[PDB]
Amino acid sequence: MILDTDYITEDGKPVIRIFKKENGEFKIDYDRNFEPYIYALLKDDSAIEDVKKITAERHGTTVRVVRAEKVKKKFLGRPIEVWKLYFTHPQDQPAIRDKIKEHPAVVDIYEYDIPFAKRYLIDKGLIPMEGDEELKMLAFAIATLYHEGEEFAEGPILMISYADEEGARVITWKNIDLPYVDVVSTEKEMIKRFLKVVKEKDPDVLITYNGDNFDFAYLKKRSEKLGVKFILGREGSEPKIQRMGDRFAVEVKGRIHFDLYPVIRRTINLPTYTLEAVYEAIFGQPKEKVYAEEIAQAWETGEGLERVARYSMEDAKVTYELGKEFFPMEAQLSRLVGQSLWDVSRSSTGNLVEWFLLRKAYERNELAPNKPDERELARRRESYAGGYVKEPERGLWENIVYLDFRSLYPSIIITHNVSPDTLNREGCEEYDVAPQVGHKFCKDFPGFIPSLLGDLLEERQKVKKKMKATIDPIEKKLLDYRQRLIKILANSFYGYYGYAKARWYCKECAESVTAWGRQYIETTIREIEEKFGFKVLYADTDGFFATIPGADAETVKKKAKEFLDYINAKLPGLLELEYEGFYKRGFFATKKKYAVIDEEDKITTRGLKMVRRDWSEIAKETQARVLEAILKHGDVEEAVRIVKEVTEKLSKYEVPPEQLVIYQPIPGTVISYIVPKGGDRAIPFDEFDPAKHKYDAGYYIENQVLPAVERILRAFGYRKEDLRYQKTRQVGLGAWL
DNA sequence: GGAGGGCAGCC
DNA sequence: GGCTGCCCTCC
Repeated sequence: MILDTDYITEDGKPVIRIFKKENGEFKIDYDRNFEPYIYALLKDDSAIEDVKKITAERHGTTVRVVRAEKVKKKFLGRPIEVWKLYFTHPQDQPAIRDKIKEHPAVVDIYEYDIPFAKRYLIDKGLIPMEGDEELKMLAFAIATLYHEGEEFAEGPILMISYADEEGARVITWKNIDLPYVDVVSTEKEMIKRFLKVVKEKDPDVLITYNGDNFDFAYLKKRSEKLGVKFILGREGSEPKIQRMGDRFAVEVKGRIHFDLYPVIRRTINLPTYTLEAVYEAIFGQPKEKVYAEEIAQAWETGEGLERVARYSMEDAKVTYELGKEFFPMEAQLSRLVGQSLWDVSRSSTGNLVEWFLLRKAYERNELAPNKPDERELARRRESYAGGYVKEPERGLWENIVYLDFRSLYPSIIITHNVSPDTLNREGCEEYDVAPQVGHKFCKDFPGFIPSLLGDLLEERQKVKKKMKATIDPIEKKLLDYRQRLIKILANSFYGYYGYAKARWYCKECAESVTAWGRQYIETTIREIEEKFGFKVLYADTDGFFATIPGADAETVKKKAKEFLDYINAKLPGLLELEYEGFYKRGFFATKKKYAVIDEEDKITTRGLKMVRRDWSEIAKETQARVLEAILKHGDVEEAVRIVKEVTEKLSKYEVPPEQLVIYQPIPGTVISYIVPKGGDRAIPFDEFDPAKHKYDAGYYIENQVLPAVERILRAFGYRKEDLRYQKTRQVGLGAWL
């Protein structure tokens, strides 16, 4: 199985190294015959003799063009004859490409910025992470001595922990009577001991949590300070540090440095990305955090070191567990895109699509367009119109169905052949015209991107069907990941079209997809209203909520199924409307803000409860009470009385202070405070005394309860003044009113 | 009074 | 370092 590729230079010549793992043994294959190249479009074939003599200089030695050969490729569907220019070394390309481009007879140059090792995988048709080879993995973590105003790695590494199938162990230079702790004499000996473990275990994968920007950098500075050659690589090399924009990334030659931090950052959405929060969300099990202060205090006092060593052990243990959970998915992503797991795990959506397209382009003899220059990039900053959002019909509705399109944007791209190579093509026999924007797309030949997108959707169906027949639960999980990743990649094509740095960028394509989307959703709405008598309550981008005001629950379901059969017979190509769900009740307050409930009493809220900007228990409790009264009881006037009851109790100081605590996640803990009657007046709840102090009733009414509930009750016509404690009316003659 | 945070839609 | 639409808050 192919792990990764790179190149070394031997006597000025590039040598590709292919790192492989076959039959449980590590192998390095060498290729000294891969020639780097660039394409050049000339306005005259006679000019090739002038461009062959173009020279540049790379570190004293003269850079020259080895040889040139005329090649026929496709560029934007149309055939193109371009000159394939060969070079001795890949580093010759950045040195000479500008001199070649500036030549008068050169119209343009192409594929001049593609990394040599990645160009090799594509050109040779090699796919990394292919096969059933089982990789040996090892996770590791470090604990350090931290002091507030000191430089990076000024304090020593206190402990180094590691974990695999054999379990988790901790290496330290202090006596700890724990079964999993290995004691050495010094920090220098601890680092040397860690190196021996990695060498003896010889793992194919090194798993870290933020090892790209902390662990490796800390180990490097300490090994330099102590005089230890940090040889982690399979060929005796030290970890190589690279720049990824504003941050860093670390390679370990011969192995795969799998940093879980950038992976989990993309895959899962969490409020915080501490190792503790991540583990608790993925495995549902708690993990205690031991802060830098506690670690430093324990090491200096020499007391409480059991707790520190256990935290160190758990760090390696959970990092191995998480690595075991995310690596197989990243392995399938690597195999799908066709690039190393190291790169795919650190790449964003735009880069993943681009690498996929670059490989496909080579397979189809398609000349790839260049990345945009600074001038062209500034031309691509202009935006376009997106999805359709209907202003909701206010009020409480009963028996609601949600209908939506299955893969609307990929379906549009395939159905209408939306692509830069089909856009306004001359001599069209058949074309589809995008509404509003008016862009014409030829249908005579399959467009490059729609063709690939169709193959992806077809391949996904072939893997969904293979899942049903696979008994092996490990293989079924692997197929599940491949299937999921194909859907993710397919849904990235639309965004890629409007991505200014994309090689295959096409604003006309991007806005045509959204224009067609707006047409299909609006056409479907007027169709269900005029021909089936439905009321469309709300709609957002590719779906809508509809109902028949005075109809039975079974009647609305029947009519919805009949409508689905009707419009699906009219829809072109891959476009298809789906049932999605039925809801007993629902209210649509404003665009992006609504709430519905199914027949099982499950409530779904969007744009309302989601607002987690410092909310007291009293505001959360009454919002839930309001939501329940409206959706489960269907009683809007009861929800009003609840708010009036709560504001009256708050104004008369009858609400206990425990229900007034506000939680704010900020050194890195949740602060619990209360607002008093005396705007920077807030105090921690621990110091609040009901016998000595009074809370701000006005604040909890006007800034807590009312804002949270008004956003819901505004849909029914209630203002903020319709919910406060209006107080008893002045009855009798004594009042004189 | 703008700018922009943070959300919904991308089952 | 995939797209836009929109309600609401801070400045």
